[PDB]
Amino acid sequence: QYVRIKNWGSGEILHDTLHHKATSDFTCKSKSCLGSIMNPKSLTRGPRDKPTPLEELLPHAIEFINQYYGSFKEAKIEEHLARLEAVTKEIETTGTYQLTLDELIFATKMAWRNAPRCIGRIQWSNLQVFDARNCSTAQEMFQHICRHILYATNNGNIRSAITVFPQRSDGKHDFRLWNSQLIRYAGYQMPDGTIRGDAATLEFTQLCIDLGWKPRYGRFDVLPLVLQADGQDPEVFEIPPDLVLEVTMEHPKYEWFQELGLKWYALPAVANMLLEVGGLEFPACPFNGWYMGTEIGVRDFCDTQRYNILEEVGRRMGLETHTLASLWKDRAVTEINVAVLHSFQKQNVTIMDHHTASESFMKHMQNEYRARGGCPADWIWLVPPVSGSITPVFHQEMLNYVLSPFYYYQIEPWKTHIW
Amino acid sequence: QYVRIKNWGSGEILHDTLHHKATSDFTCKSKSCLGSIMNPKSLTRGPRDKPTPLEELLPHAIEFINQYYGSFKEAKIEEHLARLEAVTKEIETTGTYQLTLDELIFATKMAWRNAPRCIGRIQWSNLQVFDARNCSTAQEMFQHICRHILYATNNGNIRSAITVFPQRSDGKHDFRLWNSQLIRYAGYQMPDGTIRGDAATLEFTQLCIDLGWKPRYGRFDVLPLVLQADGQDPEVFEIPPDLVLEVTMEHPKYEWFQELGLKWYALPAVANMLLEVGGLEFPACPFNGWYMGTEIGVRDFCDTQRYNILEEVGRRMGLETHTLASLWKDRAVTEINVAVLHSFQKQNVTIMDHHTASESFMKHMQNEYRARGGCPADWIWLVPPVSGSITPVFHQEMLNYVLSPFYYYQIEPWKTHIW
Ligand code: HEM
Ligand code: HEM
Ligand SMILES: C[C@H](O)[C@H](O)[C@H]1CNc2nc(N)[nH]c(=O)c2N1
Ligand SMILES: C[C@H](O)[C@H](O)[C@H]1CNc2nc(N)[nH]c(=O)c2N1
Ligand SMILES: CC(=N)NCc1cccc(CN)c1
Ligand SMILES: CC(=N)NCc1cccc(CN)c1
Ligand SMILES: [Zn+2]
Repeated sequence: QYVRIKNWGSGEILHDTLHHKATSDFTCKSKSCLGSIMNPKSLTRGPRDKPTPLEELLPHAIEFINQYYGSFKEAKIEEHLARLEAVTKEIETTGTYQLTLDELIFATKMAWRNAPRCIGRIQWSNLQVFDARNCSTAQEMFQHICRHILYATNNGNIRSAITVFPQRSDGKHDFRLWNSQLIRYAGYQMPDGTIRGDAATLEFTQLCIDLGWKPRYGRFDVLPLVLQADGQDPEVFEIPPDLVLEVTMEHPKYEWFQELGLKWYALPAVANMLLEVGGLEFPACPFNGWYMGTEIGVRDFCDTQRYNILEEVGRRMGLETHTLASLWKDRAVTEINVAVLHSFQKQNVTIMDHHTASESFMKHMQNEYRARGGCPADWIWLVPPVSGSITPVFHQEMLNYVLSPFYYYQIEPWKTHIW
Repeated sequence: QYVRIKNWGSGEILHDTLHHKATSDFTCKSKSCLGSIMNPKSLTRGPRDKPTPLEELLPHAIEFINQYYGSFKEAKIEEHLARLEAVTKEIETTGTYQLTLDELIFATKMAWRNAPRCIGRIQWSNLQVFDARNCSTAQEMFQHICRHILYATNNGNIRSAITVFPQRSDGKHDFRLWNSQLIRYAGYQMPDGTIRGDAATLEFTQLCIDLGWKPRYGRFDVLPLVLQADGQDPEVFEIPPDLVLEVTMEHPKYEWFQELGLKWYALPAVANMLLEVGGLEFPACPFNGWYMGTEIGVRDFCDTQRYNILEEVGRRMGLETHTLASLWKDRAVTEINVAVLHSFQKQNVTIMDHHTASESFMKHMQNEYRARGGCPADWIWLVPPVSGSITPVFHQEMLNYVLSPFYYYQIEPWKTHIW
């Protein structure tokens, strides 16, 4: 039966029944709890060597088709049963099946809808889908991605979108983007042991250099796209600079902020996740939404392991940078968050502060419970990296479970790749 | 075997083997994750009607005795085996057993050490234990508690301490403190629907009033102690005002802060938890440590469901209180945190900011892994209510499991009490 869930802020109670559809086992054991693990196996969908067994696929495929046709207001039994039949025949005769464009569209929005770590799921229905299932080469990939970047960026007025490339067949011809994000900065380890740029991309930057890319050695050097089509080796493509919109950071009071020389790309596009639907797997389906301040202000700029700009901004504010209990870190990070939001608005690039994001997610969560009695939600990821208890999601209890469709992680392609 | 755990901040890896000793099942299922549940059953140890079965007790008792004697540098096999024998005989002849003072001391520090939601466990070894196992009446309880409060408060220089009252026998004569905390403010619902004081204590305040306590109707009215000795009904005792040390809040710049009329008790003492050790249960064992800024500054003052002073301090700062994206909440809460720390230091009352607390916990966690290969830790509770990613614990992966000794929650005494 349902699991009782409470919001200590409003005292409200919800009954989650949706979790009953969860699939395999999650992270945390039966007696241990592995909830703060970023990459648990229950969240990763690795490579394959052979096709998915008919016995497994068919059952899932039927399930999905039933889910799709079930989503309609006033059904279409005939079309429904018809579809189930066609899919069965297709698997018997081909060994797999093709989703109708409409079902793919439905599949991508549902998987988004079922992303427990996404705070912007209130937009799950507003998503542009580019069907690249016909793609054959890396060159065509690069072309599609470019269309995507251009469509999504929309001159600052960001639009959510996803590009679906060929589904995995035998797992021996997988289409993959070796990049973590469509657009990202490179990390160079200078001779003197000093890291320059985005430390998070040190290994990947090396990979690109290894694949022949010319390293410019700058704090903000956009990395090349490394595409892998039909199981083939990867090819490196520079991304047209005109296509990459960036926001230069500047604070509305501390005019010395510009003197830090900060900027960040406007498009947050995930490139390496796998889309699973009806037994089908899409190892290459780059998607994007718009930024939430804290991602850049808090994590990207202040993470000790990223650009780590917190002490500098601290000193530039003349704070007791050496008296930890002075709470200078609290003062600094907040101003850096104001610079990010302010600088994005100034330049007309869509962005949303964390307080507002949190509010909408609660609204969404309520709709999800009224709509289907549940909302897979990972509290650890949904609560903003700053102002935790000051946002309402912090006070909301939640259940995290893997449904289907879903967006899984994958093993880094350079590890599992036969050159 | 061990579970690999990583700290994304340092990239460091740890191997947790300690979880192997975990007992029953935790919160999160096999496929679902109930990690953000405050009161899961796996964390509560309710009432009993009969004694604990010999078959269960003996096994646990032996386990504990083995753990105790095992903790020594260069053992005492003779004393050890001797002790195991005496305890066995004692259970056979009495139906339970008594812990030596030393074992109780060891038991209380271990249970603290095994508290997954405690960020100050680096102090687990520094804890004063007051043995009240001989207590017979409520009056004697009240006396002990008073000694505790006086000892712990130590004129501002707070000292960690715990008072252990009689262990549960048949569960029909349980010693219980009906209070959530030794010292806490009352919550009154004014006629016009307006809450006054601490909203979190509305129900309990009513209970005290029902039991005859005279309601003064103020924002900061210290609640009476409601003691229950040997299964008897509860009796209400006013706490000697001289014994309750309080800090009046004031900001080191915004002199208008004093005009808010804020203060808070200096002693954070948990009163309603149950201590479990060697099959034994102690339903009444009030303990205390010292405050961590955010508890008061962030949660108590800013929780919408507590004193909710965030918009007031916002306006008093002349912030865009109506433009959520202005991040005024971020500015306000921080100043309220500075007032708390500043006001505590000013008056010489021990307190620790969250950044410093977080740092020490990491140090402790490292010691715990080197010492015993593990540290039961609940990430959701250990990460401060503000400046999440700015503190190192946010970036540390951790496993949460219930070991023994342990401090369990209990069912509210007024629900399970035969008057
Ligand atoms: C339109 C507004 C959107 C906003 C503001 C938003 C915001 C967020 C944030 C803050 C995160 C956390 C990222 C991190 O901390 O590294 C996240 C994660 C995620 N979002 Fe969204 N999102 C949006 C759109 C999308 C879209 C369109 C999709 C997919 C179709 C999506 C799928 C996900 C997934 C799967 C994650 C998990 C990423 C991971 O596990 O690494 N999001 N989102
Ligand atoms: C000496 C310094 C100490 C500090 C700074 C400290 C700090 C904390 C904090 C911040 C919490 C979270 C409370 C909340 O958010 O409601 C907590 C919880 C807890 N602490 Fe500590 N603590 C200390 C000492 C103690 C002592 C001495 C014990 C026991 C002997 C203890 C046992 C626990 C337990 C069991 C919890 C869980 C409370 C619950 O689940 O409601 N702590 N502590
Ligand atoms: C160890 C811990 O799981 C890890 O640091 C998590 C915490 N919460 C997070 N939340 C979001 N949105 N993004 C992250 O990368 C993380 N990191
Ligand atoms: C719903 C959620 O579990 C709840 O709000 C938790 C989150 N983390 C917490 N952390 C601490 N220290 N104290 C709390 O009361 C909470 N509340
Ligand atoms: C769409 C959005 N706002 N953010 C999702 C996201 C962007 C960049 C990196 C990561 C890390 N997985 C997630
Ligand atoms: C000892 C310490 N610093 N804090 C523990 C604590 C104090 C008051 C209330 C609660 C809520 N369970 C916990
Ligand atoms: Zn869990």
